[PDB]
Amino acid sequence: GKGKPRGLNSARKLRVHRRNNRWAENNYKKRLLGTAFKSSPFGGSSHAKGIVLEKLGIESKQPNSAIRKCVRVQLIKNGKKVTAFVPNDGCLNFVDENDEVLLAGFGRKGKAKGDIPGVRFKVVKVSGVSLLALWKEKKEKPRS
Amino acid sequence: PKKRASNGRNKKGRGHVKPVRCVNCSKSIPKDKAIKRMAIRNIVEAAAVRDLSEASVYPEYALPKTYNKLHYCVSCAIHARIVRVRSREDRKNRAPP
Amino acid sequence: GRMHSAGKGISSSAIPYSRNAPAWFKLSSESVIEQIVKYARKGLTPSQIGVLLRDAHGVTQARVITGNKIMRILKSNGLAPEIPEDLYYLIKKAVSVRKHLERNRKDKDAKFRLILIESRIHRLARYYRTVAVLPPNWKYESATASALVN
Amino acid sequence: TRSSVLADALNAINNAEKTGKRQVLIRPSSKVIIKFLQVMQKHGYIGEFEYIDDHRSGKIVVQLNGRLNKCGVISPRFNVKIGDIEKWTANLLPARQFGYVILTTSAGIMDHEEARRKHVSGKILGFVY
RNA sequence: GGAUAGUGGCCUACCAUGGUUUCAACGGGUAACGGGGAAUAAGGGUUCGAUUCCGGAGAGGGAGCCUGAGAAACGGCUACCACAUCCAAGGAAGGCAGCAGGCGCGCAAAUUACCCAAUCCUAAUUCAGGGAGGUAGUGACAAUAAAUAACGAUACAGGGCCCAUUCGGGUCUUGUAAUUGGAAUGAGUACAAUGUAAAUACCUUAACGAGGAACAAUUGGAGGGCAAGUCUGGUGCCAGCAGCCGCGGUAAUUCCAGCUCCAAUAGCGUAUAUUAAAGUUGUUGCAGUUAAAAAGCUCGUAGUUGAACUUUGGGCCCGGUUGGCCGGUCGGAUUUCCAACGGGGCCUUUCCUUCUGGCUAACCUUGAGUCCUUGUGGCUCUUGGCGAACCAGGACUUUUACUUUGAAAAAAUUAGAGUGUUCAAAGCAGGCGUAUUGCUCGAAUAUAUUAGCAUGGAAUAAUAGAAUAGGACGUUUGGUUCUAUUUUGUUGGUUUCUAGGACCAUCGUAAUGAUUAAUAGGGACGGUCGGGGGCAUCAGUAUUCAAUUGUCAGAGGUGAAAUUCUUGGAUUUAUUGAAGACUAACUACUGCGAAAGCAUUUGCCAAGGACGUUUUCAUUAAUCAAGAACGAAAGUUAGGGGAUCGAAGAUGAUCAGAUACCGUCGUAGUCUUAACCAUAAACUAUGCCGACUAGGGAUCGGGUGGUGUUUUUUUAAUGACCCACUCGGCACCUUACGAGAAAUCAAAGUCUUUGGGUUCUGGGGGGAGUAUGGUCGCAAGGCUGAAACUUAAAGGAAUUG
RNA sequence: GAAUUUGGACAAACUUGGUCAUUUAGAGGAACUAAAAGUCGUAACAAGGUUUCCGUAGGUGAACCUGCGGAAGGAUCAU
RNA sequence: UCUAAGGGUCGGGUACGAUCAACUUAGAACUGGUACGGACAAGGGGAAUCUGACUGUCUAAUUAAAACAUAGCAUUGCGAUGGUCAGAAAGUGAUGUUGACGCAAU
RNA sequence: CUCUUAAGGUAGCCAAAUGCCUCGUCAUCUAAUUAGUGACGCGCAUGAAUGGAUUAACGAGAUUCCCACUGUCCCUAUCUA
Repeated sequence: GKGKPRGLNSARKLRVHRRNNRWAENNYKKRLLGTAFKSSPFGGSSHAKGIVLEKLGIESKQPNSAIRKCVRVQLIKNGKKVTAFVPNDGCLNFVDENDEVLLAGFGRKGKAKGDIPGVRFKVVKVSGVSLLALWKEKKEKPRS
Repeated sequence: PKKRASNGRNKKGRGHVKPVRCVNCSKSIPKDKAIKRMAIRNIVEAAAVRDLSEASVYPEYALPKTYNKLHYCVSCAIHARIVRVRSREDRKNRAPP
Repeated sequence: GRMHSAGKGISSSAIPYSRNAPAWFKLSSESVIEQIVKYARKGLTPSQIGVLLRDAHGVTQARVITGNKIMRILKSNGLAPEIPEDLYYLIKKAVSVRKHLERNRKDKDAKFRLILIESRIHRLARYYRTVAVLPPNWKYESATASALVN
Repeated sequence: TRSSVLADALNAINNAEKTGKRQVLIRPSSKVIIKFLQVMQKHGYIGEFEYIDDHRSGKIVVQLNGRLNKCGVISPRFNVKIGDIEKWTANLLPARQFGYVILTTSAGIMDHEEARRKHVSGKILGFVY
């Protein structure tokens, strides 16, 4: 009879089987309590702030070959040292040593993105202004 | 949560039977697998049959045969013995010649 | 199916459609019951009696020939045994097996068989206790097994 | 252990039908089965049958015609609440205009349209088309 | 029983030993007060529910308390704790989870604004007070409508229409034009009014307010997915883009720019969370021979599931909802007609609860019947029958699950009737006048699973009632108990009958009471069946060693060499002995066992299958978390045994290296005793029980029959054969009727025409069957068993090459 | 009828340990993961040149090798 | 200063009355400058490392230990015309009133 | 790759009661540590019954730290025989 029970008074056994067998998706723990809050860099949050420890040049994965220009951002709440990408061409030139920044997820719900190994957070804002604005030269980096 | 992996493919037998070592190379092997041949030859060859018959005391004589059952290890069977390898259809057939 | 063994047998005894009859049969209703009672006195089971009468004499089946089954007929005249026949037989088997095991040591299969038999016995006990032909809070056990054979 | 005699009977019927026959020795009968066959016979899906009798079991030999696409059973026999039968008809039947979800109520064993007309419900047994 | 406002282990004195629990208690976690509901939904569902109605509240954390009908209040006290306010250092005052406001956290969120005009509430109270509330400002959280340009004529080319009169003019329209003109606006300012509590806005409104350099639209993209460049300049695996696949290494349809174009448009991206997609959670509805998955095997409690069988039917009436002549009415309906659909009665052995009954009601009631087409289509009366139609009561009427119908099912929200919000989201309004001191329709309707309640139904599914009858009726007949309103003369005492309470007694009536015996299960019995198991006991050969040997130079060993042992007779034949070793050949798509696994003889000890069976039992059963027996080989523990083969080891070769393959020895082991051990490619990597579907032979084990053949003692009996048949197996051959991704499959079939019962396991690969914690084990290890982090494929079948 | 005491329950609070949960430092050790071109060999996939693999025990710079039993996912469906 | 609970023997016209003894244990009041095992008697405890396992033994007059010993393991020789040892020899002796699961030596 | 032995220290373990150099270097205990403890280990000169390693229990053994407690000490005073 196709494995599972088809008793009229079973129900219990069915629901318990589901409760057992539901555990096969990382997203299932997110809905109960949150893996984000116990482990993980971003504490159940979309974006996260931090301070730039150092500028980095990451070797891209094959078949690609380049140096990707990233930063070790130590966060403010948790204090975890996390790698982070710098979007657009140049833009590593705008950021300095020990500046407040704002990070966001790279796109793929955690995890890597394309040829970049390890890094999973794109930089959005630096010293209270967007990278995009700095790049296009609409607004400038406030020194004071 | 919970997540892992793998397994594989198939053939038929019976239960268990004891092995009989390879007559050539001393590898162990059961008897559903086996690969066996009956060595049933005369002591004398085709060349020797006359030279003997001539020198034979007793009229009619005898000329018996050395009988023995030889068991191979599949590996060794293909090394020499009549087994070789057959097509997709021919490997279903069981007739000897 | 079989409860324990792997076999799938249907060796059984097909009663005919005839409930009344046999028509060819002679005799009276008192004679057969008397015969039953005789072999009960002699000290045999409903089964064995049923065999012996049927094969050697004329009783085709107890319900057809009389208007009752053999067990009931035994019960009526105060000759029904202390416990059910089949269960008793099983117990007897089990005791014997245990005895056999006692003399041996390295044997395994017979132990397994014993265990199987014990299971069966337990199941039977559950049944009889449920319908209340044995006493409630009555139980078979290994220690007082050979005492129960009497 | 046959968990449902009716089930197995229906299965046998369907097997025979698929094989393309006109007869079935089905076993070991029930009043329910008989009623089922009264419904089916009523709506043309089986030719006139003969319940044979050996005291203990009672077998049947249904002379089925060939109109039958598929008869089948729904175990466990669920409880149905009039508003629900639509969903069943939507689910398991081929079409709206034909096919009969047969079922048991306190009135009796019958097709779903009859139950609608009567305006009662109870359990579900199976389906025929 | 105090205390309470009243109940109760609320609280204890005394006494008891309970209460709860695999139907998941108790404990732990919660980024949990809850619901009404929100997101999204074919149906089923999945996620979220902080955000003006209840004991738990809670007023920084607790604990205590007066006042009062009401408080364990906190815009009230009391203390302690943590922090913190001001001093003329003696001492005083505090609590913001009501508005204003914002340190660190941040991913994230506003004026120390004006007013009781609404809306309400409180006060002795229309008159005061209310940061409750309203009003704005802040406001791209969300929603609604929504400008950013329109239009001629001219310069060209078309296309449809009117006179259907020729080439005559046209109402016109579809485009393109460094062809050129008048027109129409809102943003915006704003006399003014309106608006409001008073202002700002908006709805009106004079006045000024388009010609592009203006009153200027962005945000993404342009290889595919996925709408749009085989354009230009730069760049040279550099910089960069790229959710995914991939672009870039000297010609970039992807980068950095231009140009052009395509979407969406005052918004568009981007991040994380979720829903659909997702049948990648699977009840409906998945997968498990390999793609990820069936526990080694069997037992076994819980749970789930579980053969049939018990008024079926056959009649006779009654009235409904439907079909249609008749439209005898003027595309409205009536009443008698053939059938359907389910109803309601009464009869066919059918209390289909009632017992005491009044109305005894519908009536053997009929006192002389009539304004009827005789054929029974039907308004019409007269003194007096059967208890539910109305209530009065009581006697006892398996116990539910299921389902019909009903209320009870707060509002906003949801679906949704109406309606000028200038349309629309919305809102609940409004419409109409004889706009003379008036008239009037609305603010419906539906939804509310489960449980609780009443209420029919009685099929299906459970469950009791008569089997050493303390069993139902009862006109029987003693009796033993207990009760009793009225009356005897009244309130009371004992009494007689009297009516009923139960209990017991022998007689009295009923066909006096026991459903089958499931190609379900168990059990006995029958002669057979087997390399099934145990306990011994017998044989066999070889292998090695020894003695006797008979003999004579090379014997072992490989691909070839070497180690090696060799007249201190070696290898080698024959005669014996000793020790363990394993059951050859026969031995097979042969046999048993639950498996692991078991082959010499013989005996003893129980056990088991199939079969036979007009034997008995009578649903006893199918699978099964927990728990439990067995469980190869290798290991471990202490004895034995210790011949061959042989982890380690030594070695001689090999080779660039060889501690590997090839050789010559060789300790643990291989064997066994008693213990452990629990894994295996424990493999038919195919759960078990049940049913049903295709043919064909062959075989193991019973059984049936045949004037069959064969074998003795021609003949009898069996055995062995042959033939035909049938049961239960180890299996096979041929198709695919079907199934499948195929390979292949008689079961992997009867599954999108998706449900016979049940257990177990899997949800991309790795990380990892690791870590930790439990648990078993002497140990080796075993069972149970994650995480961070990483990655686009791993993989499975086939197809070529 | 105020201070003020006797007893009592209700008891915050601190001192002490016992805990159950959640985090977090740490010399050093041992893993895993990724990262265009790092050394050593070449262990599987063709009979990968000794057929693979499974269990278990030992050995070895490293793949691995060896034993005993098993399987075939074999290089054989076969007298 | 009380209460309770632990028992012995005698009794039945063929349920329990009378009495006799101890000490133990508990519970309650009531009470004192909160003292009460009142003097007397009578354990400091933990976290670790080193070392030998342990109880035991010894330098009687400086060393009590980590030294010796031990159980357990391993080894060796020995079948009595024997092994290990004694004796000046001896018709001598210890192991030995022993026998390889024993004796001797490590 | 090489000289070289009878073989070249294996499993373990350590500045250990075994390590000169040494107060080894790193961590921990403290205000501060040639003490102790955990680590590291080409160990002058560890190491397998000349027994190696681990240990529950025991210790008039050797060692360090902590709680408790003290005239040991600051800082000496007093009383009795």
